Formats: sequence, C-alpha cells, structure tokens
Amino acid sequence: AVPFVEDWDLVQTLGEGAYGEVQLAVNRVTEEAVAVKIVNIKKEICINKMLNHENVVKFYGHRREGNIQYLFLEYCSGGELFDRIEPDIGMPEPDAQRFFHQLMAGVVYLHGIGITHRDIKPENLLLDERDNLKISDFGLATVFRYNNRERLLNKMCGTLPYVAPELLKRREFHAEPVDVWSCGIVLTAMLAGELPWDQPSDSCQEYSDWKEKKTYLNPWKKIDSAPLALLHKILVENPSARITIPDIKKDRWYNKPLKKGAKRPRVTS
Ligand SMILES: O=C(CN1CCN(c2ccnc(Nc3ncc(-c4cccnc4)s3)c2)CC1)N1CCOCC1
Repeated sequence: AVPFVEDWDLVQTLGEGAYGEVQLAVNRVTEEAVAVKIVNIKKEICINKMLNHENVVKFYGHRREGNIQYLFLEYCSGGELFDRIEPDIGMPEPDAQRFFHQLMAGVVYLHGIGITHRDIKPENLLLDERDNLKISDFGLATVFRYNNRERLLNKMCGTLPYVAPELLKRREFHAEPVDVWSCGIVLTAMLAGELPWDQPSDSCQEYSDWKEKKTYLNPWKKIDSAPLALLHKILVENPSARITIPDIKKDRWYNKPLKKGAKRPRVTS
C-alpha cells in the first residue's frame, strides 16, 4: 500500500546470544520499534506462532534469507528484569510482587496452552515502556501437553541456579513444577539481590542449609516472613509436594496489598 512501510533500520544491539544477535529495528516510515532476532529455530518459530498474551513477548513473523533467519518480536524498551535487581539488595517488595503477579499470569497462560518455557530467569523477563513484564526467548521451550495428554520431560534444559532439583536427580519429570521452581528463584533474586545456590544439589552447602530451614542465613534473612513463607512452598524438593500455580494465587503474600498504581498526574485546590 504505502511505499517504504516494509523497511526497517537496525539501530542498536540488544544482545549477542548463542544463536546470533538481537537488534532493535525501527520502521523507516512509522518509527515503530521491533526486536529482530537474527539467527531449535524451527521449534522457536512454531512455538512463537501459538503465543498471544500481554505477559509474553509478541511474535510478528519471520523471514528466511538463505542461511539467515529473522524473527520479528515485540520490543520491550524497559530492558531486562535482571537490570532492576540491585546486587545484594533486590528491589522494593511492592515492585517484586507486581512483577511476580505478571510472571504468574504469563506462566499460567503458557501452561494453559501446554507450553513450558524451561528457562525462566531475569535475563529472559523483559519490561515494556510501562514496566509490564513479558516472558521472552522460546528457544528452549517445548510442548508438554498435546490432545489433553501430558508428556513427561527428560531433556536437561535451563540454567543451573534456576533449575529444579528433579532435573538433576530423576530420569523423567513433569514440566509445570520445573517452571514454578524457576519462578521461585526469580522471586528470591528480586527480594534479596542474590541467587541462593549454584545448583539445587545436596553437594551445595547453601541448598542443604535451605532444606534444613536455616533462614537466619542469606539470602533468606533479607526476605520478609510473608514472601519467605511463599518461597518455603515453592522451593520444595519433591515436585509432587511443590505448590502449584492455582495455590500460589491463594498465597497470603501473593494477595497482600503493597503497591500503589502508576504515578498518574494530579493537582490541588
Ligand atoms: O536506557 C536504559 C535501559 N535500556 C537498557 C537496554 N535495553 C534493552 C536491552 C536489551 N533488550 C531490550 N529489549 C528487548 N525487547 C525484546 C527483546 C527480545 C530478545 C530476544 C527474544 N525476544 C525478544 S530484547 C532492551 C533498553 C533499555 N538504561 C538506563 C539505565 O542505565 C542503563 C541503561
């Protein structure tokens, strides 16, 4: 229709991953911003075409140019959740709760359509212009439910400090408690500004201390009793005993009023 509307200028590097790079693209005509992932890949596109939710990075389409694959994705101007976490501090509890609510909304959605992300961490949770959280990077994602039949997972996927202990100890495991666990590690990072362990193994002193309930130690001593009680339900070694998302939604801290709405303009007299 309108000339030049299909032209995008690649203006800045957003990250240089394993596959390739992510560029910020700006439309020559409209100045609309999109993230272009320049490159597992066939599955990532297939999974992305299934996604439509306010807390999931939108997929606009893809184009193949010989050996190069281009994925046009929602640009999140707020960057990574990772950058909002102050090292050894975390962030204000109300901000962490709001991001946690948004993360649960995204995960409920994905699980509802039978998709597991398998690599939830603050580097993959992006923020838009209004600080709304969006789950990104479906490179490691997979279908765990098809035709209402659950498929047990067996592939070692994810990032060690975020990974659930059953991935390291069992041949097969249910997909959903694995994503719930990584969400608990994200919550810990938001509230304490540190990861509790290198990996959830009995060989990890920090992991053993957590199972022994030594909450007078870091990162736990920095976390208020209400969010810490939720973490005691999420970070449970037995995935069958671990809290499910419907129950996280019933948690006392999850439902605690803490955060005021966005700073809206106001005047007096
Ligand atoms: O402007 C900023 C923050 N910046 C830091 C860089 N920002 C970044 C960095 C990386 N990525 C993004 N945005 C993205 N949107 C979609 C992305 C994406 C990537 C892979 C897959 N699917 C989607 S990445 C945004 C944009 C915001 N600063 C002020 C405070 O000091 C640090 C710099």
